[PDB]
Amino acid sequence: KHTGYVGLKNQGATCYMNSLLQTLFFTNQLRKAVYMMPTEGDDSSKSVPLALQRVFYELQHSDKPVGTKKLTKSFGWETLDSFMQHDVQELCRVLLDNVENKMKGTCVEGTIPKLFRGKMVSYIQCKEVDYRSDRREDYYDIQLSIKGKKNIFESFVDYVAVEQLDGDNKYDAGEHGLQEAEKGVKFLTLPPVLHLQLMRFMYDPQTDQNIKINDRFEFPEQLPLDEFLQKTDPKDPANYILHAVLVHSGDNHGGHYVVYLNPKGDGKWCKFDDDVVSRCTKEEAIEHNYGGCTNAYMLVYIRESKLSEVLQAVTDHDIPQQLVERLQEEKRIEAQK
Amino acid sequence: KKHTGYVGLKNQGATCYMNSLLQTLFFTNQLRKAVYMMPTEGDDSSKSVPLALQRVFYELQHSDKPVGTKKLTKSFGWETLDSFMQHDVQELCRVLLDNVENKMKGTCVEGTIPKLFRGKMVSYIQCKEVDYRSDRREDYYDIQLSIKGKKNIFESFVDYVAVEQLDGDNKYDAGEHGLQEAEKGVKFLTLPPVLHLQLMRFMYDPQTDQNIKINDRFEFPEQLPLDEFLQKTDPKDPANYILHAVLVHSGDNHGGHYVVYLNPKGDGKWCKFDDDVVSRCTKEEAIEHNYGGHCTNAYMLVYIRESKLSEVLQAVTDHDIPQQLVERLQEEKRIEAQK
Ligand SMILES: C[C@H](CC(=O)N1CCC(O)(Cn2cnc3cc(NC(=O)CCN4CCN(C)CC4)ccc3c2=O)CC1)c1ccccc1
Ligand SMILES: C[C@H](CC(=O)N1CCC(O)(Cn2cnc3cc(NC(=O)CCN4CCN(C)CC4)ccc3c2=O)CC1)c1ccccc1
Repeated sequence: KHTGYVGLKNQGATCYMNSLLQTLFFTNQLRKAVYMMPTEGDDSSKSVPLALQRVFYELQHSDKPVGTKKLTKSFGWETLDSFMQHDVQELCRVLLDNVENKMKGTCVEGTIPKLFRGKMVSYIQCKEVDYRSDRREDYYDIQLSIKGKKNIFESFVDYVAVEQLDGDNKYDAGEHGLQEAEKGVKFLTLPPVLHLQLMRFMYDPQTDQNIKINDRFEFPEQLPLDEFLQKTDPKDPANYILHAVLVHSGDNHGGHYVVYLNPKGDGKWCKFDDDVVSRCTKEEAIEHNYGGCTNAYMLVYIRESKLSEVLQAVTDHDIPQQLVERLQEEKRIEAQK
Repeated sequence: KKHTGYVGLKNQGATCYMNSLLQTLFFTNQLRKAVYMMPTEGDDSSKSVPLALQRVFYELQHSDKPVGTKKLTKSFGWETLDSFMQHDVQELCRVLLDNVENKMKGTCVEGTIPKLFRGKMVSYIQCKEVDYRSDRREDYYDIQLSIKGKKNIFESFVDYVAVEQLDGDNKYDAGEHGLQEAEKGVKFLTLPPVLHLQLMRFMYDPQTDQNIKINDRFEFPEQLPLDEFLQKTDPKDPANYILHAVLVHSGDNHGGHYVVYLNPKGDGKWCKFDDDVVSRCTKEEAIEHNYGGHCTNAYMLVYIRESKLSEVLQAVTDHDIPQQLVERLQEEKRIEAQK
């Protein structure tokens, strides 16, 4: 806590979890809303919302590394096997789903969509007849292809690349029969907080197993994404500011998991390595995780026009006395056990 | 809401200081955001002071034309000039704040108003020749500073905490000890993040048997260190305050001119709120030119604790208004627009 920030204990093999928790904790608007959830009546053990309020409260006050056994118990991932079976965004979704449901009907309903939800359109366009099918879709995160890609830009170019449906893969166009077509997707909106996973763990059919790609993949501290919007908005361009870099060293779940953050969004970075939080250079947080077996697998961008809102001050004023009293009693009981 | 980013309040009658206070409260962003959170879905559209204040704040934050207040004054019953001539500005503030504090009880944002505005003081009487003392802890949400014969805020605070001697024909009744020489005073224990200071310019004049406005020069600073006046300081959070708003009046009665000066972001970029007209102005016009000495002078100052500034003035946006609340207000503007 010589950085103002405290770490998370190393308790069992939980791989990416501690990295994701810091990331969410420093999404201040989220953190603040999580403190507003009415959990007074929740079972102290089965409730994921309460368990997240606890960890957040501990991260905001403890000068010692913060435990997470009650959190992993709440959603039932208590074994290394659980983490080996899910991608990081799947854990993220477990966490945000629980919290978003708990806020329905309250002061703070919709917080999760407001922060993380974006809109895109998937389409199929017939080339030789007049048939088009568009499908609007919501997304809370984006999976980016990196194999053969040098940087985030090429990755977005590829994401919106037009796929050709012909030969043996013609499109069933209904009344029109088998038809040559073009398929793709377009971004309609980007959310204030942009979760990008990098698809480094890829299936190798030879071994019938997944294999981490350690290839070099570059991402910027500043990400302009206007050129990937269907329509852009002057007075609110889609310029993004790197907030977190989730990093893995090695080739398997036995590897080393850390996250880098500039929590205030000011380019002053720290490395969160379970219980050890320490200042680092910008280069170590960014370019040194480009790869080429230490590298990033998930990046969090905040939209520049949103930075001051997503990262608003969250203080002890923001914790209902009721919550604080329950968390404090619970700690006293642990200290007694 | 074109030149400045901020919109005005209509001049709808003689509401005197009310528009000035509404702007002051509206730019207490932490309060605004909590006001939006209040559960007023079931409130009477016209008798609820809380709903009425969500309405004005919502209009102040979205409307491009100056904002009306008739539903608001009707909701707490101050519909004539007489209602304003009977109350000091802080009494109006307490009516608005108490209503919203009670409406927040039992909710996510219970305690917002004390958190923001409430400080702690201790008043005492101390016998000099016998071992007897009476202490009285009190909450306070605002402070009335004496200005008559005072040059600036600092001398007013010195006077506020001065020791009064009870002697001669004014000995304290010490009960079992009989009449006793004593001194009584007040000490600050804590100062709130948002400090409301009234200046006592409207003083009773013995002769005319009447209140008369005092236009004496009285200086107040952009940066206000108050640590001296605390019983116990805290090195990790000094009691340094930043000037946020200056409520001003010219003339000698309630038919005068009421204006408020703000730097809403706390960055020293000031605007003048003259009912419907909001305009950029110099720091000098907002501060030293309201010192007094025809012209407007200050009767109320709002300071914000420097350590608390980024919290009190946190961003509040349209996504801090519940969708249920927006549709109720929008459905209302549409009925108004239909006349
Ligand atoms: C060894 C550790 C394991 C680990 O700790 N993690 C956490 C990080 C981890 O989750 C990151 N990651 C990686 N590769 C992915 C591949 C996809 N693919 C798709 O989604 C398919 C897309 N298709 C949609 C359907 N369409 C019909 C066709 C297109 C998705 C997500 C990921 C993903 O989240 C991997 C596992 C390791 C590996 C590697 C790096 C860092 C640590
Ligand atoms: C003509 C207009 C009128 C007006 O529009 N206002 C609003 C602003 C207004 O309210 C500001 N204001 C607030 N509060 C006051 C409180 C006191 N004293 C106390 O209440 C403490 C009594 N204690 C003394 C010590 N004792 C041990 C215990 C009892 C005196 C004067 C003022 C005062 O002037 C005045 C009225 C006008 C006048 C003047 C200026 C600006 C406009």
